[PDB]
Amino acid sequence: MENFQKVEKIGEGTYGVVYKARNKLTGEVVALKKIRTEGVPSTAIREISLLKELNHPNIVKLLDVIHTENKLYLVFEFLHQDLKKFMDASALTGIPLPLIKSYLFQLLQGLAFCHSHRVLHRDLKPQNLLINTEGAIKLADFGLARAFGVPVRTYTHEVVTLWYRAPEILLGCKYYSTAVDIWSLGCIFAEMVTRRALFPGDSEIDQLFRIFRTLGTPDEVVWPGVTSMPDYKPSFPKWARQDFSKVVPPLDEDGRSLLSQMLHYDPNKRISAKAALAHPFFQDVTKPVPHLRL
Ligand SMILES: Nc1nc(NC2CCCCC2)sc1C(=O)c1cccnc1
Repeated sequence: MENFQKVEKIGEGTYGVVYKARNKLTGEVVALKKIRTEGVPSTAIREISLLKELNHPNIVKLLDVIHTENKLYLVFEFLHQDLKKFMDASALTGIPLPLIKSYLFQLLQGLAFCHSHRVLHRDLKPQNLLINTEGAIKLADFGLARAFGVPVRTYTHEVVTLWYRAPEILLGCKYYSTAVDIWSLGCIFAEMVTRRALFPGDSEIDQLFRIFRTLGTPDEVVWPGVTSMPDYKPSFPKWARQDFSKVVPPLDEDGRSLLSQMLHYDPNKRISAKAALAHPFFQDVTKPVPHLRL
């Protein structure tokens, strides 16, 4: 804008573009996101003003919300790296387990807070998880799937990642619960551990089937109500479940146990962020500093 000097493009979302920018005045360096319209639905404009009050050490702070000229600009505190780039940078050696554990622990604290305040993230992915030199990791880019309804995509079109999407969303459940964020985090935890996306689907059905091939095609026994889901088809192939020992080696039993609870098919059986924080896997959690090359 006129009060911000754009340093560079931080990212191109399907719904908005993100810039690293300096407040010509406060001298502060921030992440500026301009959102796409007739005047942007006020229904969200009030929903956004809510996230502004949602402050926690593991949630990227929303500093300012500026509504003007058909554009909505979200001003966020700036962090230097995201988890996707960090994992790519650590692919050769892998992120040390104590750091993986610290990150998972902090993200769960962030979610327990969001969830206790009736706020769902809805689109957790490594790219939306920001880290700094002090060992913190923060939830970013929350709601963008509840504002502009269900539009086409984006200008020149960009492929949305389905890899972290919960099965109930893929099966057409219209009402997401806090459980979809736990699922996404479980997928991310597995990914930090194996250094490979857990369910790299390239279509909604391929995403769903990759989940079924690994966790077994769900049925009424493991997921009461699943065969009544909107997009469920009796014709889905029936795959047996694989052993977690094979899915996230060499993760220890404490980790595999927590992961299995984060990946339960039934949203109602899936562990809550709060309960996950009490899992034995975090008995020896610490806060290591990552090796960040900026
Ligand atoms: N606060 C913040 N800092 C960023 N720094 C970036 C991180 C990657 C490397 C360059 C600096 S991105 C970002 C976001 O709020 C954000 C993130 C994803 C999607 N939409 C918004």
